[PDB]
Amino acid sequence: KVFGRCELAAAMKRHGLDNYRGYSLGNWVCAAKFESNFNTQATNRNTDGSTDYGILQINSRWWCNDGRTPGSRNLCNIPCSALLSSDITASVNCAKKIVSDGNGMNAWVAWRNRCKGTDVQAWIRGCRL
Ligand code: NA
Repeated sequence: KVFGRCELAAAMKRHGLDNYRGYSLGNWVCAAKFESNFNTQATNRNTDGSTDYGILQINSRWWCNDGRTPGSRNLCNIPCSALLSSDITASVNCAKKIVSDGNGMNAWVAWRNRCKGTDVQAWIRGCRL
């Protein structure tokens, strides 16, 4: 599913990401834009052989099982394919664990390089929330 910007902002808000660990909703929308272009089916192989999955590009090195990432963890206890659903529940619940693990949203390289220190409130401008 390719979400609209405001559609994804509303779904992320419903699932409790607005100000989760102090990150405003615009941070999450900005992260999803530059990770996946708001596409739940987005997949991208990493150099280490792991893959990133879904609207927040969650990494099989640590968070999910994709059956092909050796000596990796599954800290969200999910098949990586659950992260490609039209329903972002699994991605949001796993993202909450990730952002709680000490580095906050720096875990998302596109957030650190493209969203951090910017006017992220622009990402929810116009949206009925
Ligand atoms: Na894994």
